[PDB]
Amino acid sequence: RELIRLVSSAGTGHFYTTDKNKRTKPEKIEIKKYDPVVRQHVIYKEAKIK
Amino acid sequence: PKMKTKSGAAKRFKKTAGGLKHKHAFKSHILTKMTTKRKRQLRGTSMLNKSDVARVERSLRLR
Amino acid sequence: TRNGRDSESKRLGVKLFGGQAVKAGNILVRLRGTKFHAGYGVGLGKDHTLFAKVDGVVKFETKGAFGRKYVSIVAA
Amino acid sequence: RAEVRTSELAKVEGDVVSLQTLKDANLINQHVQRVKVMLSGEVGRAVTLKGIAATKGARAAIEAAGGKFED
RNA sequence: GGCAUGCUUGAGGUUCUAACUCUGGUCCGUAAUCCGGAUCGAGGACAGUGUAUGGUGGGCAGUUUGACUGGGGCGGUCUCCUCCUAAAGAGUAACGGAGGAGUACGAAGGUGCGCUCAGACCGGUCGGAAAUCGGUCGCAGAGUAUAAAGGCAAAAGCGCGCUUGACUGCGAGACAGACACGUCGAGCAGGUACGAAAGUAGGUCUUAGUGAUCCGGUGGUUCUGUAUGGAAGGGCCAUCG
RNA sequence: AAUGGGUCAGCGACUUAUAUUCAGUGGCAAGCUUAACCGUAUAGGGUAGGCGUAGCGAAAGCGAGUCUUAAUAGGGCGU
Repeated sequence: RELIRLVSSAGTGHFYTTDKNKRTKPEKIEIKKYDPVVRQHVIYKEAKIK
Repeated sequence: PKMKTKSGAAKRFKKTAGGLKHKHAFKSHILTKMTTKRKRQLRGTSMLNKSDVARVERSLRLR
Repeated sequence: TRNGRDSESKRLGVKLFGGQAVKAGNILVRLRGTKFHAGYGVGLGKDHTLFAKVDGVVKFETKGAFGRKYVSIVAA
Repeated sequence: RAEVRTSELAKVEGDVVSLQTLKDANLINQHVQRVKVMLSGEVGRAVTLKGIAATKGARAAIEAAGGKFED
């Protein structure tokens, strides 16, 4: 369960942080979650915390 | 003035007219575990407990 | 081969007995999975912690088929 | 920084509350530049504040009680 | 490509004497051969000595090397979870009896709609004590991601369709508690997913799955920014060892 | 059947200084007080400085309120 970052779609540097078992599923996820700057839901994506 | 305060407790304890403020602990460097209910309830700036007052007010040279 | 290692005793129980007066957040029963079920005006939180919502007097009544224990709060 | 209560404006003499006029009546301090005035009681006499900047509730008292707020 | 020769410069090789060197010879100071000075003889840009840096270095020095313990040494144990000891509220010891954790999951989460177990038995092609199918009897004796305890028909168990509420700002009240940490949470405002609509959703049947401060690293941030205008460096918020 | 003391007479152990907190008793009182140093010097001058009369905030800042926040809602601290 390596840990990953989920950078927002819009311009803001707001992100979420979670973990993902890299070994079983290699591809990235596109979860739609809330954004505290634009005050509405957008979709997120990334990995690679550093 | 022959009464030197400690330098550490003057940097963790600001003094207001309703006690001594201090920041909460445990919030650094492993944070992807904890549930928000626990993150937003450690974000404020509390005031100090009564058992701890007369311990710190000797470290800070108030006595 | 060697066996010490107990745990640290969670302080379970039943607070607020038969004729008490309550508020809106009182807890009334820690629990370990439904010795007592949610009666009339109580909550049943996450780990089966009961709690009040309205004000009055605890009851502790047995009702229904299956004979289950219903903690209700009566406006009396 | 320092600040002056509204009640202490009747403690200078000459009715011109300058920056130096608060120093010689030792009401404030030496080496203090920027001064406010906040609401803490009635003033008592008509004085002309200048160089110092009162709050909102203080200037509603001084302008009514005969004072004049200029710079 | 190279042609040439230059201009500079490194690295190597040989040679030369004028620097430095001589615990060489003979004059002089001197009645002394320490020390100088004069001249020949040898070595010669080496040796040697400053300063910056690698290596070796108990030659030498300052120091560290835990506790519980039916004496202490050997062995075993230092944190978290469930049961028993525990005397029908909580709590409660022993090198007292028994066991487990240092994680998994993008669906094993949300929600709407549906549906029931193991076993017994008799019938049935190559299985055959036992696979699949049909049937009666069942009345939780199954199941529960993971130990045991307490639970589970609005099933907390099983299947299918859409999805992201594994949300942000909070939080009256309480339970526990030396303190630091801890647990439950109605309701309000933002913006959402199901459902015809009431309504349900702030992770998983619950309880283990973890480590303060200081450091430093990375994203947002005018809040500061040592004459002034900027920057560096701070600060706050988010997150990593 | 643990320690100490052969008896007498002399000496022999909670002090001082500078800062600060709480009580007792006093002075002036929204104000109280001066340190060095001057001085016919225990008087007098000297109010620089300190504590108070207003807080909340990490800070700029705003002020009987202010901080968090999209907040004008709640809540913390304060009157």
